[PDB]
Amino acid sequence: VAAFLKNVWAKEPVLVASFAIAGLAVILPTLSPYTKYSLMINRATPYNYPVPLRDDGNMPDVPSHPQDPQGPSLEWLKRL
Amino acid sequence: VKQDMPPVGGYGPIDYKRNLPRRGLSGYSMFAVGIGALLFGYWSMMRWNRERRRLQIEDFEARIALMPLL
Repeated sequence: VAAFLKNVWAKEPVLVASFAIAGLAVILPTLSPYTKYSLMINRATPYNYPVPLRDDGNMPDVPSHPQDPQGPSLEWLKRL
Repeated sequence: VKQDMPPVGGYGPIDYKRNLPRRGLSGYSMFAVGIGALLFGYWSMMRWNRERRRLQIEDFEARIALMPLL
């Protein structure tokens, strides 16, 4: 397949460059480990108001104040 | 007598051949320069876009703080 690649690179280099760019753009996001970073960056952006919940009495995971240590923090985004 | 004649030794050389000096670099050099420029631009854009995302998050949480009075 080296002869075919050399012939098509000598004849039409534009199509070879386009196909190489397309192949990298297709097979590269499945290899990089930074796609989940984009996922939680997009999910961490506050478009809507964080509507509070009524305190029934047993909710240990949610805080009572935003400065409380419980809750989803973004020190990873500040670090990156 | 006096006429228009060439000198005894003749005139100087006169060129009649195509002269193209072939100035420039090889293809590997320019392609590597372009790839390096692309990588530098991609790195700078990644840094500035991450900073802009953090700034946008800060402005959004400022609006979140200001919402109930409005």
